[PDB]
Amino acid sequence: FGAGPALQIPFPMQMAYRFNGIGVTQNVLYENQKLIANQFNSAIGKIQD
Amino acid sequence: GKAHFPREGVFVSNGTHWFVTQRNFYEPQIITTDNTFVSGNCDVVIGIVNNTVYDPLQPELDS
Amino acid sequence: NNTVYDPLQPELDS
Ligand SMILES: *[C@@H]1O[C@H](CO)[C@@H](O[C@@H]2O[C@H](CO)[C@@H](O)[C@H](O)[C@H]2NC(C)=O)[C@H](O)[C@H]1NC(C)=O
Ligand SMILES: *[C@@H]1O[C@H](CO)[C@@H](O[C@@H]2O[C@H](CO)[C@@H](O)[C@H](O)[C@H]2NC(C)=O)[C@H](O)[C@H]1NC(C)=O
Ligand SMILES: *[C@@H]1O[C@H](CO)[C@@H](O)[C@H](O)[C@H]1NC(C)=O
Ligand SMILES: *[C@@H]1O[C@H](CO)[C@@H](O)[C@H](O)[C@H]1NC(C)=O
Repeated sequence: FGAGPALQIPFPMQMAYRFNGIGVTQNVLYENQKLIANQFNSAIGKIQD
Repeated sequence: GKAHFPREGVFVSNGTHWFVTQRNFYEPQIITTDNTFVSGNCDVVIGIVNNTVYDPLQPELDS
Repeated sequence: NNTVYDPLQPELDS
Protein backbone atom coordinates (compact mmCIF):
# COMPACT_ATOMS: atom_id res chain seq x y z
CA PHE A 1 0.00 0.00 0.00
CA GLY A 2 2.97 2.27 0.56
CA ALA A 3 4.58 1.56 -2.86
CA GLY A 4 2.19 3.74 -4.85
CA PRO A 5 -1.41 2.62 -5.56
CA ALA A 6 -2.57 0.13 -2.98
CA LEU A 7 -3.18 -3.43 -4.00
CA GLN A 8 -5.66 -5.64 -2.25
CA ILE A 9 -4.24 -8.96 -1.00
CA PRO A 10 -6.12 -11.63 1.08
CA PHE A 11 -4.53 -11.46 4.49
CA PRO A 12 -3.24 -15.10 4.55
CA MET A 13 -1.49 -14.44 1.25
CA GLN A 14 0.22 -11.43 2.67
CA MET A 15 1.46 -13.74 5.32
CA ALA A 16 2.55 -16.33 2.80
CA TYR A 17 4.66 -13.65 1.21
CA ARG A 18 6.14 -12.55 4.52
CA PHE A 19 7.05 -16.12 5.46
CA ASN A 20 8.64 -16.82 2.11
CA GLY A 21 10.62 -13.66 2.69
CA ILE A 22 12.37 -15.19 5.71
CA GLY A 23 13.30 -18.50 4.15
CA VAL A 24 10.33 -20.76 4.69
CA THR A 25 8.35 -22.30 1.87
CA GLN A 26 4.81 -21.05 1.31
CA ASN A 27 3.20 -24.23 2.43
CA VAL A 28 4.18 -23.84 6.04
CA LEU A 29 1.56 -21.22 6.54
CA TYR A 30 -1.25 -23.29 5.25
CA GLU A 31 -0.30 -26.44 7.12
CA ASN A 32 -0.16 -24.38 10.27
CA GLN A 33 -2.63 -21.63 9.44
CA LYS A 34 -4.69 -22.09 12.56
CA LEU A 35 -1.68 -22.58 14.74
CA ILE A 36 -0.09 -19.43 13.51
CA ALA A 37 -3.22 -17.38 13.98
CA ASN A 38 -3.64 -18.76 17.49
CA GLN A 39 -0.08 -18.02 18.50
CA PHE A 40 -0.44 -14.54 17.11
CA ASN A 41 -3.58 -13.88 19.04
CA SER A 42 -2.02 -15.15 22.21
CA ALA A 43 1.03 -12.95 21.79
CA ILE A 44 -1.03 -9.84 21.33
CA GLY A 45 -3.06 -10.58 24.44
CA LYS A 46 0.20 -11.05 26.34
CA ILE A 47 1.39 -7.60 25.32
CA GLN A 48 -1.72 -5.93 26.60
CA ASP A 49 -1.39 -7.81 29.88
CA GLY B 1 -5.69 -34.44 -4.79
CA LYS B 2 -2.15 -33.23 -4.14
CA ALA B 3 -1.69 -29.54 -3.39
CA HIS B 4 0.24 -27.48 -5.91
CA PHE B 5 1.62 -24.12 -4.86
CA PRO B 6 3.32 -21.48 -7.04
CA ARG B 7 7.10 -21.65 -6.92
CA GLU B 8 6.83 -17.89 -7.18
CA GLY B 9 3.96 -15.55 -7.86
CA VAL B 10 0.28 -16.04 -7.23
CA PHE B 11 -2.38 -18.28 -8.69
CA VAL B 12 -5.00 -16.06 -10.21
CA SER B 13 -7.93 -16.20 -12.49
CA ASN B 14 -10.48 -14.56 -14.78
CA GLY B 15 -14.09 -15.95 -15.09
CA THR B 16 -12.92 -19.22 -16.79
CA HIS B 17 -9.16 -19.79 -16.39
CA TRP B 18 -6.35 -19.93 -13.88
CA PHE B 19 -2.86 -18.67 -14.54
CA VAL B 20 0.17 -18.06 -12.39
CA THR B 21 1.96 -14.77 -12.43
CA GLN B 22 4.67 -12.66 -10.80
CA ARG B 23 3.22 -10.50 -8.04
CA ASN B 24 4.29 -7.11 -9.30
CA PHE B 25 3.25 -7.39 -12.93
CA TYR B 26 0.47 -9.20 -14.66
CA GLU B 27 1.93 -11.63 -17.08
CA PRO B 28 -0.12 -14.86 -16.83
CA GLN B 29 1.57 -18.17 -17.36
CA ILE B 30 0.09 -21.54 -17.95
CA ILE B 31 0.13 -23.40 -14.70
CA THR B 32 2.39 -26.33 -15.21
CA THR B 33 4.44 -28.72 -13.18
CA ASP B 34 7.45 -26.51 -13.93
CA ASN B 35 5.76 -23.57 -12.24
CA THR B 36 4.48 -25.27 -9.09
CA PHE B 37 5.75 -27.30 -6.20
CA VAL B 38 3.84 -29.93 -4.35
CA SER B 39 3.42 -30.25 -0.67
CA GLY B 40 0.70 -31.82 1.37
CA ASN B 41 -2.78 -32.13 -0.02
CA CYS B 42 -6.32 -30.74 -0.55
CA ASP B 43 -7.52 -31.90 2.84
CA VAL B 44 -5.38 -29.24 4.48
CA VAL B 45 -5.11 -26.10 2.41
CA ILE B 46 -7.93 -23.69 3.05
CA GLY B 47 -9.21 -22.06 -0.10
CA ILE B 48 -7.62 -24.60 -2.42
CA VAL B 49 -9.35 -24.90 -5.81
CA ASN B 50 -9.91 -27.75 -8.40
CA ASN B 51 -7.91 -27.37 -11.70
CA THR B 52 -5.48 -29.17 -14.00
CA VAL B 53 -1.76 -28.65 -13.75
CA TYR B 54 -0.11 -29.18 -17.10
CA ASP B 55 2.72 -31.68 -17.54
CA PRO B 56 4.88 -30.87 -20.68
CA LEU B 57 6.41 -34.32 -20.59
CA GLN B 58 3.28 -36.24 -21.39
CA PRO B 59 3.10 -35.30 -25.15
CA GLU B 60 6.85 -35.81 -25.52
CA LEU B 61 6.53 -39.38 -24.32
CA ASP B 62 3.73 -39.94 -26.84
CA SER B 63 5.35 -38.02 -29.82
CA ASN C 1 20.99 -16.72 -33.24
CA ASN C 2 22.48 -19.81 -31.38
CA THR C 3 21.03 -23.02 -29.98
CA VAL C 4 19.48 -24.17 -26.73
CA TYR C 5 19.85 -27.75 -25.60
CA ASP C 6 16.90 -29.82 -24.39
CA PRO C 7 18.11 -32.84 -22.23
CA LEU C 8 14.89 -34.71 -22.81
CA GLN C 9 15.47 -35.41 -26.48
CA PRO C 10 18.12 -38.21 -26.10
CA GLU C 11 16.19 -39.72 -23.22
CA LEU C 12 13.17 -40.18 -25.44
CA ASP C 13 15.42 -41.79 -28.05
CA SER C 14 17.50 -43.99 -25.61
C1 LIG D 1 4.68 -26.63 17.64
O1 LIG D 1 4.55 -25.92 18.93
C2 LIG D 1 3.15 -25.55 19.26
C3 LIG D 1 3.18 -24.70 20.52
O2 LIG D 1 3.61 -25.42 21.67
C4 LIG D 1 2.25 -26.85 19.36
O3 LIG D 1 0.86 -26.43 19.54
C5 LIG D 1 0.23 -26.78 20.86
O4 LIG D 1 0.07 -28.23 21.03
C6 LIG D 1 -0.53 -28.62 22.34
C7 LIG D 1 -0.57 -30.15 22.37
O5 LIG D 1 0.73 -30.72 22.50
C8 LIG D 1 -1.95 -27.97 22.48
O6 LIG D 1 -2.51 -28.29 23.76
C9 LIG D 1 -1.82 -26.42 22.35
O7 LIG D 1 -3.12 -25.82 22.44
C10 LIG D 1 -1.18 -26.05 20.96
N1 LIG D 1 -1.00 -24.57 20.85
C11 LIG D 1 -1.68 -23.80 19.98
C12 LIG D 1 -1.45 -22.30 19.93
O8 LIG D 1 -2.50 -24.31 19.20
C13 LIG D 1 2.34 -27.62 18.00
O9 LIG D 1 1.58 -28.84 18.08
C14 LIG D 1 3.83 -27.98 17.68
N2 LIG D 1 3.93 -28.63 16.35
C15 LIG D 1 4.85 -29.56 16.04
C16 LIG D 1 4.88 -30.15 14.67
O10 LIG D 1 5.68 -29.93 16.88
C1 LIG E 1 -9.42 -15.90 -19.64
O1 LIG E 1 -8.16 -15.85 -20.39
C2 LIG E 1 -8.06 -16.88 -21.47
C3 LIG E 1 -6.65 -16.72 -22.04
O2 LIG E 1 -6.51 -15.65 -22.97
C4 LIG E 1 -9.22 -16.68 -22.53
O3 LIG E 1 -9.32 -17.90 -23.32
C5 LIG E 1 -8.74 -17.93 -24.70
O4 LIG E 1 -9.68 -17.51 -25.73
C6 LIG E 1 -9.14 -17.58 -27.12
C7 LIG E 1 -10.24 -17.06 -28.06
O5 LIG E 1 -11.44 -17.82 -27.97
C8 LIG E 1 -8.70 -19.05 -27.45
O6 LIG E 1 -8.11 -19.11 -28.75
C9 LIG E 1 -7.65 -19.53 -26.38
O7 LIG E 1 -7.28 -20.89 -26.65
C10 LIG E 1 -8.28 -19.43 -24.95
N1 LIG E 1 -7.30 -19.79 -23.89
C11 LIG E 1 -7.43 -20.86 -23.07
C12 LIG E 1 -6.38 -21.11 -22.01
O8 LIG E 1 -8.39 -21.63 -23.17
C13 LIG E 1 -10.59 -16.68 -21.77
O9 LIG E 1 -11.65 -16.39 -22.71
C14 LIG E 1 -10.63 -15.59 -20.65
N2 LIG E 1 -11.90 -15.73 -19.92
C15 LIG E 1 -12.70 -14.72 -19.58
C16 LIG E 1 -13.96 -15.01 -18.83
O10 LIG E 1 -12.41 -13.54 -19.86
C1 LIG F 1 -14.19 -16.31 1.95
O1 LIG F 1 -15.26 -15.56 2.63
C2 LIG F 1 -16.62 -16.13 2.43
C3 LIG F 1 -17.61 -15.19 3.11
O2 LIG F 1 -17.42 -15.10 4.52
C4 LIG F 1 -16.66 -17.60 2.99
O3 LIG F 1 -17.94 -18.18 2.72
C5 LIG F 1 -15.55 -18.45 2.29
O4 LIG F 1 -15.56 -19.79 2.83
C6 LIG F 1 -14.15 -17.80 2.53
N1 LIG F 1 -13.08 -18.57 1.83
C7 LIG F 1 -11.84 -18.73 2.33
C8 LIG F 1 -10.82 -19.52 1.57
O5 LIG F 1 -11.52 -18.24 3.43
C1 LIG G 1 -12.51 -31.70 -6.52
O1 LIG G 1 -13.55 -32.62 -7.05
C2 LIG G 1 -13.79 -33.82 -6.20
C3 LIG G 1 -14.81 -34.70 -6.94
O2 LIG G 1 -14.24 -35.29 -8.11
C4 LIG G 1 -14.28 -33.37 -4.78
O3 LIG G 1 -14.47 -34.52 -3.94
C5 LIG G 1 -13.20 -32.43 -4.15
O4 LIG G 1 -13.66 -31.98 -2.86
C6 LIG G 1 -12.96 -31.19 -5.08
N1 LIG G 1 -11.84 -30.37 -4.53
C7 LIG G 1 -11.82 -29.02 -4.55
C8 LIG G 1 -10.64 -28.28 -3.99
O5 LIG G 1 -12.75 -28.35 -5.02
